[PDB]
Amino acid sequence: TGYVGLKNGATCYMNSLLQTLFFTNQLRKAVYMMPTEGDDSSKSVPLALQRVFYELQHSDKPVGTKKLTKSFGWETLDSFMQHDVQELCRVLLDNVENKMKGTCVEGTIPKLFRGKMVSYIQCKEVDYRSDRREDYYDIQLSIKGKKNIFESFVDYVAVEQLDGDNKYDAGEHGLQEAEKGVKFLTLPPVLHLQLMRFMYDPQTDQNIKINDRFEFPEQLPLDEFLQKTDPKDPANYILHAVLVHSGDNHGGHYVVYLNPKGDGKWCKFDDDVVSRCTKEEAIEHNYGGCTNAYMLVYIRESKLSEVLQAVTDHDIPQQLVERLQEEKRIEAQ
Amino acid sequence: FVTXGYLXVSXRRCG
Repeated sequence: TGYVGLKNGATCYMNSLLQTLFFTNQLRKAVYMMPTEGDDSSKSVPLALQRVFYELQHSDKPVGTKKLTKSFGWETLDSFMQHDVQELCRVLLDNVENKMKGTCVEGTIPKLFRGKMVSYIQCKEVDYRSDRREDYYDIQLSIKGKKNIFESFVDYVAVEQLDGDNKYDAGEHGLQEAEKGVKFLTLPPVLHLQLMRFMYDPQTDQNIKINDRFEFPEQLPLDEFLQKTDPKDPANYILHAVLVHSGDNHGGHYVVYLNPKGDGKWCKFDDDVVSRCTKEEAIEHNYGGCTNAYMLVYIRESKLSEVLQAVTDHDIPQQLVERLQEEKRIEAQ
Repeated sequence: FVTXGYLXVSXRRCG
């Protein structure tokens, strides 16, 4: 394999997400570049993430996360259970993005993850439209009643009828029939897709998991979902990570399958155990139909070699190396 | 807004 794992607290999906971000090489390098200053890594999320990444890249033994979880404050089962995985992703990404504000690696995070969409609500019978353009760093895909990810995307951009009791509140126009919908303008180099298998059911008053089968491909063409395609850069996406959950409301187990280089050589990361596996273990075996994927990472075929550029010892600033080496000395005696 | 439990759901999806 050539890759090292993470130690297993009740941190659930974190290790899975941490490996996922570590192997986003371009992000890893920018996190290395981010200027930071501190004697303890637990003293900020940027420091702690720099440390975790440094150790994943250099240790031969499983890497600890105590100082990382201390730095962002999620130290109980309940703090992970109250959040979706992208909320933790945002917590880490947003902080690091704001740490890069006015630095040499400024804008790295939106460059890698941010796409553009536009939502609209058009009234049928009156002249009112509420066209709102917004930016995204991840996409929450509905899987209920969807056999595969193409149907998720179809349902995502489907026009919703606001009619009957759903009649749009058009303010001074009163209740109005209208047509809701969203359009993709761009798709980012690195595409985070949550599969919304976990949801609160208000009918039964319970959190539930949907274990139905839901297929996703090695290569994901998304040109059909763009408002305007680019003939020079078809939106073909290459599957990078499959974040997997096993279990029910009484316990569960999280692993991530990752092909770090985007070549197809897949390795399963199960906390401290990292092992080469087959493409079938990574993909089809996680289709479900209680162990299945709840989040995927895809990378644009055209950006693959930039996003997954090698990150050598040379790409880590000496000031950081020295900070981490001093910390390791103080932790050794 | 449930007693946890090992199924994570955002509280922003619980109202």
